[PDB]
Amino acid sequence: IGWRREGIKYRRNELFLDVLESVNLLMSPQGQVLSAHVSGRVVMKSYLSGMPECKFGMNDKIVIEXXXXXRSISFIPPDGEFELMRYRTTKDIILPFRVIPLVREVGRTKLEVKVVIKSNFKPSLLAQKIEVRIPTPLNTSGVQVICMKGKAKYKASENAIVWKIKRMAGMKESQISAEIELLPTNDKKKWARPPISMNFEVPFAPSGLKVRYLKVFEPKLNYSDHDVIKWVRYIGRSGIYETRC
Amino acid sequence: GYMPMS
Ligand code: NI
Ligand code: NI
Repeated sequence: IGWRREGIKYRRNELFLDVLESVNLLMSPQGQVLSAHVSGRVVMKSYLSGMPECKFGMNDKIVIEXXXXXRSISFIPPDGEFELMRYRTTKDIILPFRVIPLVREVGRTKLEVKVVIKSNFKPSLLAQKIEVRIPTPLNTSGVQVICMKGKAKYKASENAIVWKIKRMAGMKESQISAEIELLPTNDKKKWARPPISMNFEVPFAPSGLKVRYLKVFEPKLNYSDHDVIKWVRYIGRSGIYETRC
Repeated sequence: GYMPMS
C-alpha cells in the first residue's frame, strides 16, 4: 500500500470523524427558496494499529463524488488525517436560519429597516459566530440601530450594517431595527436593495447526514472494534446565505 | 464539538 506504512502501533487506538458542510441559500423576500444546496466533506483523523479495514456507515442523504462503494464505504485509511469523501446535496436541506426583512421608505430622507432572524433547529443546539449583514445605500449619511441581542455597527466603508451574535439556541427569535439616514441623491437613481446575508456555524450537518458507524477490523492484531475509541463532530457553516429584501 | 460515536 502506497498510502500506509507497515508497522503502525498505538496503545490508544482512536479515531475522529469530521462532517464539514457549507449550506448555500438564496431566498425571496416572502420566504420562497429560490436555490439551496450543501457541499460537504468527511475528514477522518485515525490512530489505528496495523492495517485496519474500516467501514463507514451513514444514512443516504448524499450524492458522493481510493475506496470501494456499497450508505456504506469500505477502505483501509492512511494514518493520521485525510479526506474520506466529498459530497453535494440539493434535497431536504435544513436551513438553520430564516431571515425576515422589512423595509419602509420615509420620504427621501429615512430608511426604516427591521430584520428578524429565527433559528430552525433543536433548542439544545447552539449556533455560533452569527453575523447578519444589511446593505445600506451609498447616499447614507448615518445609521441608528437598536438590537437587544448581540452588537451591530454601521461600517460606512463597507456600506453595510454588521450585526454580530456570539450564541443563539435553536427555536429562538431575534431582531434588529435600523434607521438609515439618507443624503439627497440624483432622483432617477433608484435603490436596488441587495440581499441581507448571513454567516453562522451550527453543530449539525445541514444536509441531514448522520454517521451511523465506523467499524474497524484488523485481522492480524489483537484489538477489535469495541476497543477503538471513536469520536464524531459536525461543523455546518454558511456559504452564500442570502435573503432578498 | 467531538461527541462519542454511538
Ligand atoms: Ni486528532
Ligand atoms: Ni475484546
